[PDB]
Amino acid sequence: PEMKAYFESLQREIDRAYAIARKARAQGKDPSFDVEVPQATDMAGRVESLVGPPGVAERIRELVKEYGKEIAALKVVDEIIEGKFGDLGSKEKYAEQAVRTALAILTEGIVSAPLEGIADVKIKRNEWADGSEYLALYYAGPIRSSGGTAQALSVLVGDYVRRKLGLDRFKPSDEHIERMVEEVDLYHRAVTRLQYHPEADEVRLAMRNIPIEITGEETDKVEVSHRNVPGVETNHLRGGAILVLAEGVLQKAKKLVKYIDKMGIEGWDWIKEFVEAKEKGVEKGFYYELYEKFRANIAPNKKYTKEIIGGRPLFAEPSTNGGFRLRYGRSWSVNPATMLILGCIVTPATTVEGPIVRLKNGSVVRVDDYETALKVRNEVDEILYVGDALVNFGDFVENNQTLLPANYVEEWWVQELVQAIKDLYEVELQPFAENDREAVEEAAEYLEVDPDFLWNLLKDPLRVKPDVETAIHLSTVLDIPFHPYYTLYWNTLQPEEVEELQKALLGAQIEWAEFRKNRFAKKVVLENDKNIKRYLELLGLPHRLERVEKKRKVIVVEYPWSAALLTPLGNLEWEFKAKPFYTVIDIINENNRIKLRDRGISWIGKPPVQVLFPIGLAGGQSRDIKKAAEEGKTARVEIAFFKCPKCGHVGPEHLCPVCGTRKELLWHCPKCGADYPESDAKDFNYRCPKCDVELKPYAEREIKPADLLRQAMDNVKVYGIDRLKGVKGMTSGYKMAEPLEKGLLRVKNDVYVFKDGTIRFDATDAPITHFKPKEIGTSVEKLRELGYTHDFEGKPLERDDQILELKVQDVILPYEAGRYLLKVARFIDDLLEKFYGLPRFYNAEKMEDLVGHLVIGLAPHTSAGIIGRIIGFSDVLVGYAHPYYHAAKRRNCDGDEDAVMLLLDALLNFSKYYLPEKRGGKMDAPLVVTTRLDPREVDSEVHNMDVVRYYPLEFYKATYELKSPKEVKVIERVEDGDMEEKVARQLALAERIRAVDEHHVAETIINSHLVPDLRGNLRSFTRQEFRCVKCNTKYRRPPLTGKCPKCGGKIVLTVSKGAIEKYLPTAKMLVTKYRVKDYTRQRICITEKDIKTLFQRTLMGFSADICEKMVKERTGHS
Amino acid sequence: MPFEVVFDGAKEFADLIATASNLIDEAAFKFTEEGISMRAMDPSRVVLIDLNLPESIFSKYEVEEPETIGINMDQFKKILKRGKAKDTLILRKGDENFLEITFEGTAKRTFRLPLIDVEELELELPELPFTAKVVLLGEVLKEGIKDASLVSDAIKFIAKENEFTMKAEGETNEVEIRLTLEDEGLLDLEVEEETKSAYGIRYLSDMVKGIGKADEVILRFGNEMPLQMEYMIRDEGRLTFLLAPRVEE
Ligand SMILES: [Zn+2]
Ligand SMILES: [Zn+2]
Ligand SMILES: [Zn+2]
Repeated sequence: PEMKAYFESLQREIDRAYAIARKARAQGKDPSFDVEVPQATDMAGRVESLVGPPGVAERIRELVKEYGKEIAALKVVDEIIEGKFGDLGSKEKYAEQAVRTALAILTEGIVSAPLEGIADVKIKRNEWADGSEYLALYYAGPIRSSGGTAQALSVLVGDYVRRKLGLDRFKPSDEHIERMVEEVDLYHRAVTRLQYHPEADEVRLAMRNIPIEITGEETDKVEVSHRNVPGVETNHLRGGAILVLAEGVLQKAKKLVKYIDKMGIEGWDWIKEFVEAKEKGVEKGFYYELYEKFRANIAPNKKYTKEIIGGRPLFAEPSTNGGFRLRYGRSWSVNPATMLILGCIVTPATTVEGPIVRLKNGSVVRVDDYETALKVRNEVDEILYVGDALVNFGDFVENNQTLLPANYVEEWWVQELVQAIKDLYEVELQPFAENDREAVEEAAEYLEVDPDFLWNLLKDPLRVKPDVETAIHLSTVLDIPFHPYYTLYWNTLQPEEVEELQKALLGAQIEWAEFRKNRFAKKVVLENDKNIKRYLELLGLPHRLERVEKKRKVIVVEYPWSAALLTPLGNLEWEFKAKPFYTVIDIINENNRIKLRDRGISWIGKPPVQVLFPIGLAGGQSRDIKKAAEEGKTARVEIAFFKCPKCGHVGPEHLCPVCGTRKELLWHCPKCGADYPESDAKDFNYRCPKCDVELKPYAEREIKPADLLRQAMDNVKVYGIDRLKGVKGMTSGYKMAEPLEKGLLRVKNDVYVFKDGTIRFDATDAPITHFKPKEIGTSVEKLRELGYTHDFEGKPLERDDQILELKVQDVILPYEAGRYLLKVARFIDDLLEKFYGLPRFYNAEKMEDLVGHLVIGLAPHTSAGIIGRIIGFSDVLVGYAHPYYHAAKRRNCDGDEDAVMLLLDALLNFSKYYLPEKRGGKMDAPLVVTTRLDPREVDSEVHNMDVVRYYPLEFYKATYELKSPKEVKVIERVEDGDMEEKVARQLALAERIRAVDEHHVAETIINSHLVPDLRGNLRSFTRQEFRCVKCNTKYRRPPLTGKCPKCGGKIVLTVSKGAIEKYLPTAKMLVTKYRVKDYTRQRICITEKDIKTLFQRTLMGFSADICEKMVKERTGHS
Repeated sequence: MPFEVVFDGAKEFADLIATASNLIDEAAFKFTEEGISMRAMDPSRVVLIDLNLPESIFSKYEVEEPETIGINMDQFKKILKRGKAKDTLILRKGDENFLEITFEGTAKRTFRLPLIDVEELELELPELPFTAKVVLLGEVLKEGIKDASLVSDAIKFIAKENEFTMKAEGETNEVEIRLTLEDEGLLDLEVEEETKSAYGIRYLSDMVKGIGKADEVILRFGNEMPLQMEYMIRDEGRLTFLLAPRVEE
């Protein structure tokens, strides 16, 4: 009832915003009478947002919940084809509504393919092959932001369409297949470098196996050789046909068989054979065997190949697996202590621990918090340990992904503890929570520990960790392994360094201590002259260097690191020996009283638009409207005007400036030269009686802003304006003008607008699980006022430092959105106070005052925006989201950044008439808002409570059998940059240089930027573009003319000699700083080319000149 | 590695840092028990810098173990920019890789700066006779270079037995600077045979900008041999520069 009452409060707020939107919208100052944007209750309302039909929502709620969207979609297709929603017309209309509607049902309205992806649906005939009919899908421009899965699924729908209508399969001829292959190659070589490059045989056969044909209009202006192809309308490059064909089916072939097998459609054995074609790939320790199984796996080697081809080639260490520590979580978290110091989305978090860092003076200290990094950041030499990361179990990774073995965490160790005392001392101890005083009391009696320490240990094992003597005291009795926190990564180097290492420790000054029969050393005093401490550095052991005692290097390992260091060696009792097929920990655990577990066996990882006023080039160079209205420049563009029947005012204004009556639209007949008001146009059904043409609303004519801008400043009574600019051309369908007063307030409110008429701010969010008020900086009284009553533990929300869960409609935006959207709220308030005459609704003066209001989040290629509520502010430029607020289905379409707008802003500024007709970006328009997101109060409301660090044993014990993340049964058995990035490359590259031990191998990372400089200097070198001073857009021919014949100015040439000379010393100093081969010719050929083009004999090669030094080596060797 | 050295005066060394910063951009002063030295070349291949400062220049000189540190010319140049010669320059380096520059003058200014890891390749310079060694003042070089660099960009050095001349030509503006032993700007001449060579005065401009007025300047060069110019500091230190001759017209 809490979340239900909160939903009721949200509904009341939306009702109030609708009341204000109707009292202000009723004035007629907007191109609408009522609220255009509706609200959606569930997915049924979101499906109807795209194409409808208006009334299928009942069948969606009654069939999707019962039979599933796979069967319910087919049922809806059957209802449309059989004519249950109304007589549409020809079979192309029923097939079109079935594909768009069914596509909207299967994708749950997440994609905008029925809206901006699919242009048309036309049934054609295969007259050139047999004469049978087939289905042809016409795709529009924006298709890449729709995802490759659904693009394939649509075709499957066609397989049903022709199954229900009675069409036939499409027969690609030889010319069609070769033309499509030519489009894949040309589209792949120049336009966009795809991931998987298809082969002619599989495009030929697979394309032959596709039932219906898919094509589209001209997307990329790329001419083809195969021209005038029968059955093809255009002779250009169709990006939609390639992305749906290659990246749609071939990329998702390992899931498309699951959709086909899930729906129950027969005739897709070719994709099944295609999946099958992808399957053409005593003295032995256990840990060594687990490593053999880890190496035998194809997932880490293939992903390591993709990261090694997709980045720095042959620079990472092959022995130490670089990346974050694999920390599983329930369906990313990175310590921000290493973000500013040095793919996927880097989610910031301050709950997990931090890695260890080597200082410049020789010591090694760990950095757990961000403050230490701010202190020791000035002496960081390299970053051995990257950090931690939580990987969700439902991590959607297809194409046969294996589940790598889980690291030995401190939580599973607690489970090992409660099962050890449960199996040995029969004490019942429930880990991951606080127990009663009796069980903890007797456990503290048997284990001889502190009950409070056991409370804080069971409470938080990561924060509270035992020392070394209690761990040794509890390992030699319960027969449990050593503590993971004080466990070094012994499986990081050959055992020879260990065998020599213990011998180096035999002669070291080691003092021993005895505590409860525990013989553990206190400190070790050893010299680095006998053996290198590189293995010790690889173990991550904090030590201290000292050279003031006239000795070279006397490093000392003090407590508790000394005892944790000599514990695996068995206190130097048993001698370690290098054995074949036996690792170090295997030989240690072979003869030792304390067991060990391998912890680290896994490592992972504009536009400046202010008003919709088409000004064109009349604004000068920056399209300034104020300059055109001031000077008197006219704009001969295509615009529409309105007409006032009562008064007689004609203008782009909505309300008559002179009179007090509302004016209507004007319709101009294109053929004739007459204007018809909206009242007269609707009487003749928008048809001119004389000319039998459609009356277009807009027409090309002149525009005088001197007389238009003045008529708008007196309305809202404003005079302080700085600069206002419009657009070059209206991209909407109707091309309707925007009231200028809105811009008159935007220029003084310091806000910007887009083509959709809404102020949408682009931001970046992340899914979270739980947090504390301390990390967000929110008081208990504030959270109580937000509506929070109790936590997930049932206790009332009284403790500040307490783990609290997050609700659905809660967002935490950064300071930029608070101040900006705060200025947007002031724009709405100012818009209501003088332009609409209604009282203010936001009444927000500070950033924190914005808490409590409602926002709307819109995603690319989405027709619905999820209403949210601001609850706080974060220092980081990115925001925070919720998995219920941001579902997992919308994340798979490569959508991270979202557009944030205000509720009342869209309710009072959005208009449907501003929809584009041919073009379109990543999102079209906030057509439907969604607010009801009840997360199964009876079903999932309980499942969501137990998500706070739910780490079972079946996963840690069952992960050694090389399972897959897709095998959810293991869990269900228990559940039932040129500035920052450039310097980042300069520092990380040097770290890689320090990592490879001055052994550089040829690579292409900076060369990836050096090749365009080479082809740009050589290309523009022979161009020599002549541009005079007066004329800029008038280029002169490459031959020399002496002077510009048009203007009396000297001609200026661009041979690209002085602009590229700035990026050359950037990498030239780095390349010059090392002697490497196969690259000297590219480095010295261009600079010597500049020398030969422009035209100091150096006494010798002291500037790192590999020319004289190298040739001298070869000559003297000969 | 830790060491401390106290040199009296700040401006005299600031002239060396000024000349070095105007002639090199990245250098790492190597520290030896004999003194502070630095053998490097400008990264644009214009001059060759060789600083030799014995321990006799320094008042206090305390070394534990010889080692090499890198010093930025810009930052260290800005430190001794307004540094008065009446102060007490103090260089201290302890266990950590920090540099402590304490000034004991009108106001004790204990400074601290990190020391970057310069990868300077220690390169030496070979030995061969030049047969043209002259001893001239510094001010005569100042007025002789700053006036001829405006009329031309290359200057020609010619030295004969008891004769010295530096003539530079151009389009319509010629110049020459002829000095002998009986003049008042030329101290000594050790010319044995006829010597003539051409160099770029544009390098000589910034090369001589940091010279003094009474400092004895010794030049060693040859016909096809490079240019060498060395001068002493407090009668003990030696600063030698060597630049490659111009192979152009
Ligand atoms: Zn009117
Ligand atoms: Zn007409
Ligand atoms: Zn011209």
